[PDB]
Amino acid sequence: DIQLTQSPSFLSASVGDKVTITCRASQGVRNELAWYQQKPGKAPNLLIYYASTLQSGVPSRFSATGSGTHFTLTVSSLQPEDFATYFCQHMSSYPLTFGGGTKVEIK
Amino acid sequence: AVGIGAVFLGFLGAAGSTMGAASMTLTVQARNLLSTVWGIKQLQARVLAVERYLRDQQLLGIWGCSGKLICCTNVPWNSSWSNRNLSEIWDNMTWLQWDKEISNYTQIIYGLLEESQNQQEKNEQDLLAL
Amino acid sequence: AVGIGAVFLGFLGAAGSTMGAASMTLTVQARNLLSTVWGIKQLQARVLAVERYLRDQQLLGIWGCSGKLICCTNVPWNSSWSNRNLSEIWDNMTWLQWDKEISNYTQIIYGLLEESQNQQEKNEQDLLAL
Amino acid sequence: AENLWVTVYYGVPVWKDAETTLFCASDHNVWATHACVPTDPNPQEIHLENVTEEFNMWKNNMVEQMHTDIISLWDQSLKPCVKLTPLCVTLQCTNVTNNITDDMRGELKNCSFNMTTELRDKKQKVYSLFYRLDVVQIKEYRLINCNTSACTQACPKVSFEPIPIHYCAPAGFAILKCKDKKFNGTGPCPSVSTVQCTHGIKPVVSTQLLLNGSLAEEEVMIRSENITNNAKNILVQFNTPVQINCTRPNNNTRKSIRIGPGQAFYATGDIIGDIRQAHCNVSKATWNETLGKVVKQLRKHFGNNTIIRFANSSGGDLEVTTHSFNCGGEFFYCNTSGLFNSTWISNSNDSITLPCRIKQIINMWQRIGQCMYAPPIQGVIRCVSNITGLILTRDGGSTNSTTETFRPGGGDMRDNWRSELYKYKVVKIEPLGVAPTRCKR
Amino acid sequence: NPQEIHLENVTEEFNMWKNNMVEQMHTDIISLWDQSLKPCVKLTPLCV
Amino acid sequence: ETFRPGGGDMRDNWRSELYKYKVVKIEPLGVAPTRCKR
Amino acid sequence: QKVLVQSGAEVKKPGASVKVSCRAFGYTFTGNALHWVRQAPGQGLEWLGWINPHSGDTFTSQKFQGRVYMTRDKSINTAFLDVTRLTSDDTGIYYCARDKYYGNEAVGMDVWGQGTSVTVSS
Ligand SMILES: *[C@@H]1O[C@H](CO)[C@@H](O[C@@H]2O[C@H](CO)[C@@H](O[C@@H]3O[C@H](CO)[C@@H](O)[C@H](O[C@H]4O[C@H](CO)[C@@H](O)[C@H](O)[C@@H]4O[C@H]4O[C@H](CO)[C@@H](O)[C@H](O)[C@@H]4O)[C@@H]3O)[C@H](O)[C@H]2NC(C)=O)[C@H](O)[C@H]1NC(C)=O
Ligand SMILES: *[C@@H]1O[C@H](CO)[C@@H](O[C@@H]2O[C@H](CO)[C@@H](O[C@@H]3O[C@H](CO)[C@@H](O)[C@H](O)[C@@H]3O)[C@H](O)[C@H]2NC(C)=O)[C@H](O)[C@H]1NC(C)=O
Ligand SMILES: *[C@@H]1O[C@H](CO)[C@@H](O[C@@H]2O[C@H](CO)[C@@H](O[C@@H]3O[C@H](CO)[C@@H](O)[C@H](O)[C@@H]3O)[C@H](O)[C@H]2NC(C)=O)[C@H](O)[C@H]1NC(C)=O
Ligand SMILES: *[C@@H]1O[C@H](CO)[C@@H](O[C@@H]2O[C@H](CO)[C@@H](O)[C@H](O)[C@H]2NC(C)=O)[C@H](O)[C@H]1NC(C)=O
Ligand SMILES: *[C@@H]1O[C@H](CO)[C@@H](O[C@@H]2O[C@H](CO)[C@@H](O)[C@H](O)[C@H]2NC(C)=O)[C@H](O)[C@H]1NC(C)=O
Ligand SMILES: *[C@@H]1O[C@H](CO)[C@@H](O[C@@H]2O[C@H](CO)[C@@H](O)[C@H](O)[C@H]2NC(C)=O)[C@H](O)[C@H]1NC(C)=O
Ligand SMILES: *[C@@H]1O[C@H](CO)[C@@H](O[C@@H]2O[C@H](CO)[C@@H](O)[C@H](O)[C@H]2NC(C)=O)[C@H](O)[C@H]1NC(C)=O
Ligand SMILES: *[C@@H]1O[C@H](CO)[C@@H](O[C@@H]2O[C@H](CO)[C@@H](O)[C@H](O)[C@H]2NC(C)=O)[C@H](O)[C@H]1NC(C)=O
Ligand SMILES: *[C@@H]1O[C@H](CO)[C@@H](O[C@@H]2O[C@H](CO)[C@@H](O)[C@H](O)[C@H]2NC(C)=O)[C@H](O)[C@H]1NC(C)=O
Ligand SMILES: *[C@@H]1O[C@H](CO)[C@@H](O[C@@H]2O[C@H](CO)[C@@H](O)[C@H](O)[C@H]2NC(C)=O)[C@H](O)[C@H]1NC(C)=O
Ligand SMILES: *[C@@H]1O[C@H](CO)[C@@H](O[C@@H]2O[C@H](CO)[C@@H](O)[C@H](O)[C@H]2NC(C)=O)[C@H](O)[C@H]1NC(C)=O
Ligand SMILES: *[C@@H]1O[C@H](CO)[C@@H](O)[C@H](O)[C@H]1NC(C)=O
Ligand SMILES: *[C@@H]1O[C@H](CO)[C@@H](O)[C@H](O)[C@H]1NC(C)=O
Ligand SMILES: *[C@@H]1O[C@H](CO)[C@@H](O)[C@H](O)[C@H]1NC(C)=O
Ligand SMILES: *[C@@H]1O[C@H](CO)[C@@H](O)[C@H](O)[C@H]1NC(C)=O
Ligand SMILES: *[C@@H]1O[C@H](CO)[C@@H](O)[C@H](O)[C@H]1NC(C)=O
Repeated sequence: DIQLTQSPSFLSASVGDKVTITCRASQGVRNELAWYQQKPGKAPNLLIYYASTLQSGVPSRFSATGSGTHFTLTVSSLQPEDFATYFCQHMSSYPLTFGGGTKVEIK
Repeated sequence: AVGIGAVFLGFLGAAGSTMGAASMTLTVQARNLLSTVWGIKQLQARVLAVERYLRDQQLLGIWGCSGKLICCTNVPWNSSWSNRNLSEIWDNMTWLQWDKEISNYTQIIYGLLEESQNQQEKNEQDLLAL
Repeated sequence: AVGIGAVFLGFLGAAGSTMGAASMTLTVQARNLLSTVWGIKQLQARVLAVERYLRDQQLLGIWGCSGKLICCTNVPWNSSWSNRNLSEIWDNMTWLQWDKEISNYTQIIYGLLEESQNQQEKNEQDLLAL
Repeated sequence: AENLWVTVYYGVPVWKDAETTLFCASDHNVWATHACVPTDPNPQEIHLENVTEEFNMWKNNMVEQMHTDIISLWDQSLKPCVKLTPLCVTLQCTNVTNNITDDMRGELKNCSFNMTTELRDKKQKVYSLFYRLDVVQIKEYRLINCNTSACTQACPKVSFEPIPIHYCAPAGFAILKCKDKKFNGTGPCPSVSTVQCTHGIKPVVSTQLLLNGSLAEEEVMIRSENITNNAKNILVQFNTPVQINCTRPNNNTRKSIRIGPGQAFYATGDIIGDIRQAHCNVSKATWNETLGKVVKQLRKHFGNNTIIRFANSSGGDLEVTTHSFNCGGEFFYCNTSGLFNSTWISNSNDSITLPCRIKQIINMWQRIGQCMYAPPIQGVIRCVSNITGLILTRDGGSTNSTTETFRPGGGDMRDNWRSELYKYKVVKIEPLGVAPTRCKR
Repeated sequence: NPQEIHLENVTEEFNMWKNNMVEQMHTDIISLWDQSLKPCVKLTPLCV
Repeated sequence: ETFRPGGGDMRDNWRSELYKYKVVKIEPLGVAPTRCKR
Repeated sequence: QKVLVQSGAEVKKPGASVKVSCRAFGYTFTGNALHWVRQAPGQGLEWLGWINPHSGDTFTSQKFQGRVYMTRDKSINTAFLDVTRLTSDDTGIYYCARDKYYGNEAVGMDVWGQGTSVTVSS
């Protein structure tokens, strides 16, 4: 099992701020990382795949960068529907694993 | 990443895929080309479908491409047809766009494949005569 | 002399040429074999044309000549058919006259090509079994 | 340096716009399914990723073929039926006045006439009830059709109820389907699929109102070939249906008259009880808010502060000036003046009753000299239908005024068929392709 | 000179009561009867 | 046991001549195990 | 238009077996590999496995091997997840997720089911 670790575990930020959320992998995942957004009591949504490609139907404020073990997801200007839980998920080798999760909340 | 093998996109499911990717599903399109006044229009439709299938088969067979789905030929690629060297055809475009791009360049190629195949048949005849 | 290349004599333009010369225009004849009571006679005509084309194709294919316009075979030339050694066939006579000369010798040859092809299929089967 | 050679690929996914003859599929009736292939219990739809296709509902040849098919099916269902040539005689007619309301006066004629029998040398004095719309005075009358053509009586066992019909492409052809909601029928559809047969389309013949059809999944859809050309019909598709309840309340008696060897004419005997008008009911609130939806969607094309007005049909044949339809064998022609009567300015349990007139002499398609006689239906008749759309026509519209006026239209059933086939098209597969590749033979 | 091919070692299942040949033949005979009567006098006047 | 003449349906008349015939469709394609490899 | 609809919620005793269904609409069922995931209340996601709907091949996460089974029926465009020998730790929301699956390899779960609550308790 490969370990994905995310920073923060919890975060408070206001609308218009930039949030950068870091996911680190114990082993190498070249670009096989996807970023998902989940909101209370609902199935998650694919935000990023290939660790830098924006999913069709996602606002351009979302962006991702990094290859190998270190990845950062950036929202340039927060919005009151962006306050939710975020996961990073690799699929380089079995088992596919998800990150612990970052809950972004408004200040 | 990890995979679990090939999938099946359906009859024309690769119509929006790249030419390279869509070239892997040729049989899928191939099989579905064959299957007292409305027993007549129906029969005309069936006769027409058979006729077009057989016209395509004859056209393939008079090129030396009989029984094949991918058939590389002896005719070179006259660059007056298309100037896109390969990286922008097979990985960046679909067959509908390519047919849009060469519907104006078709029949000459067909006649060339015809005469080249006849040349091949005669040269093989001469070779086996020795 | 000097020349400027090959010419095009039309659908049956080589009917009056020698057999060797007329053997250079086979595709020309090949392509033109396929294309509420007068929607019925027409449909019967189209079905008959398709049927005869397919009978010819099957007859070629059960000889191992599938997909070919010139097909040399394993069956030798029984001299009880024709004694004309070659100089007076391919350069001095036309296909209509040859067909006049061997319409009396056709079906036996067809059956022989059939059984030779089946022999070939079984022998290739045995060869690949090793 | 390139060293590229022709390469032939067979089985390529490419297609061209094509016109072909589709065939019928379905799961005694006019819309003969005894010559229709059984429908697959699990039809297969192939969702084509990334395919953006050109659609045009107004040049769809599927509509023309379907119109031809419906007319042919209608014609062949009437062939083994009684030709009412003997019925072209002199009629001695009086007024039916026994238990009629004030709005049924002169609407029914009690007509006695001499008729042939099974024996060539005998005549029978018979009588029938005819509709005012079916007879013309020469106290002496004749049937309306007798100076144009003889009429074929519909065979009483054949049902007129529409059955869904699926249209399927032959081998080498595909039916492309636009899955785009909000699609207005013309232009590029970016969400395309392939189907072997279309969905079950019911041949519902009607004017001014599309009945028992498909609904829009998002909102009311306005579709016109050229919205700024007032000579083009506007097709409105509802997202929510409007319930319409149509009754002929008369308890009709049918009697059978032997007019020849094995030939029966079905006359109307006598109405059991009170004689009163056929009609249709539409919920007033439902119709009002549906028209509000239609107005809000028309403002998108005709201005945001414009006045949107609904008015009566201008004029013409009884088929086009009324909501004409078929309710369980009887042919209704309803006055839709209470529906299209309102103005809209930019800013309970009752119902609208549309009086209807019945006819027995029918000219279905816009043809002359080929008429059908509808036999009377035993008993009271009542049907419930969904209004799922409208056929409108814009009135004038010069730059002099800022009021846009719309009137019910129809007559041509191709617009009815176009309201169901708008999201379909037919293409022919082009499997052969030639491309450059590095191989040499 | 009709050609009958005698199939050695073949044992076949037969059922005369589900034979569709019979149904087709019934249809053919009825159709031939019907079309032989089409270009013939209809005796409508005889009903007197 | 009592037997009475019957008839009416001509399919029994046709069945008395076609009782020894049947129609089959040829299935020419077959697949079998053999030692070859292509 | 792409939707995955799952069966209703389930409440089972420990040691039982549960069957979560997942039907696909709006896309060709045999065109994308289908993942099965579960989320516990207030925890992260745990990927169970995935199945190829065309061939029927499956891969289960090794710690679930021999206990959970993935199957599909093509005639009804549906995939079945059988979780056997249930324990209170299996309680959670079960999701079926279509994979983008570009190049016949996992890229991302773009379509998700609405989720099926499976609660295991004595
Ligand atoms: C839109 O759709 C709705 C719902 O699908 C349609 O409303 C339905 O319409 C059908 C057909 O009109 C109707 O079915 C009839 O119901 C009657 C009451 O139960 C029946 O009496 C009637 O059966 C008679 O007619 C059939 C042929 O139409 C015969 O097969 C049948 O044997 C019956 O005929 C006998 O009786 C009559 C009368 O005595 C006699 O003349 C005959 O010789 C024979 O002896 C139909 O089954 C449904 O009841 C309607 N349903 C509702 C909810 O209204 C609506 O019409 C559609 N709109 C349009 C415009 O098409
Ligand atoms: C329909 O079109 C879309 C977009 O044109 C296709 O998605 C694209 O798929 C290709 C491969 O099939 C992706 O290329 C990949 O790129 C990544 C990183 O760039 C690389 O790691 C991979 O090896 C591969 O080369 C491409 O990125 C992707 N586009 C987007 C925007 O995600 C889709 O496949 C098409 N669908 C069908 C059925 O053909
Ligand atoms: C129709 O028939 C005539 C003959 O009846 C054909 O003309 C003949 O064509 C051949 C070859 O095309 C000529 O042979 C040539 O002869 C010269 C000198 O002998 C030699 O140098 C050449 O190499 C060649 O062998 C032949 O002379 C000529 N006959 C005549 C009388 O001119 C004609 O080609 C036929 N038409 C068609 C369409 O086939
Ligand atoms: C239509 O006219 C006929 C004939 O005038 C009416 O039938 C007559 O009805 C009376 C009783 O009302 C009988 O005494 C007669 O013997 C009937 N005559 C025949 C020839 O049958 C019929 O009632 C009228 N119907 C209507 C609706 O006006
Ligand atoms: C049915 O036919 C009879 C006879 O053909 C009609 O009675 C005749 O009517 C004419 C007037 O047009 C008189 O001049 C004759 O004297 C009548 N003859 C008899 C024997 O009565 C009768 O009017 C016809 N009925 C209908 C309803 O048309
Ligand atoms: C009138 O419209 C209603 C609503 O669309 C139809 O009722 C639907 O019928 C379908 C059957 O195909 C069901 O799947 C839906 O659940 C029904 N919806 C509702 C709200 O009832 C009704 O069948 C239509 N009636 C006619 C005669 O066409
Ligand atoms: C819609 O139809 C109208 C026809 O009324 C087209 O516009 C007219 O074109 C004629 C051609 O000479 C002009 O004389 C008229 O003045 C035009 N009408 C107006 C209001 O300017 C119009 O082009 C059509 N629209 C489309 C998209 O084809
Ligand atoms: C159309 O609406 C009218 C009401 O305006 C209906 O007439 C009523 O019919 C019921 C039948 O159950 C009677 O009980 C009432 O006394 C009638 N009232 C009036 C004022 O006529 C009519 O039946 C409706 N018809 C349909 C087909 O819905
Ligand atoms: C059309 O007829 C239907 C019944 O065929 C009517 O539906 C009834 O509506 C009332 C509301 O006023 C309900 O109390 C009844 O339960 C309904 N009956 C059924 C069988 O559903 C409908 O109201 C009628 N519409 C109009 C405009 O008259
Ligand atoms: C639409 O409404 C107008 C008026 O509201 C109708 O005109 C009536 O037509 C009848 C038929 O001859 C006349 O007797 C009336 O006097 C007219 N009324 C008025 C106020 O002029 C018109 O018929 C309606 N449209 C349709 C198709 O019926
Ligand atoms: C359709 O209905 C309207 C409304 O009743 C009819 O217009 C009426 O016509 C009568 C003449 O018979 C007048 O007395 C009324 O005053 C009119 N009312 C209105 C509101 O205009 C119209 O004639 C009907 N259409 C047809 C063809 O009869
Ligand atoms: C029949 O009734 C109408 C309307 O009541 C009247 O105009 C007509 O003259 C009447 N015909 C008769 C009594 O023959
Ligand atoms: C038939 O009669 C009606 C009314 O009498 C008339 O309007 C129509 O033009 C006539 N048709 C012919 C073909 O004479
Ligand atoms: C609506 O129809 C018009 C007709 O000209 C067309 O131009 C337009 O593209 C259509 N709507 C959309 C969203 O394409
Ligand atoms: C119509 O009349 C017949 C015979 O009088 C009767 O049996 C039937 O009940 C009546 N139907 C209605 C709806 O009144
Ligand atoms: C049309 O609306 C007017 C109200 O402006 C009303 O007086 C008239 O009676 C209506 N006509 C019909 C046929 O309902």
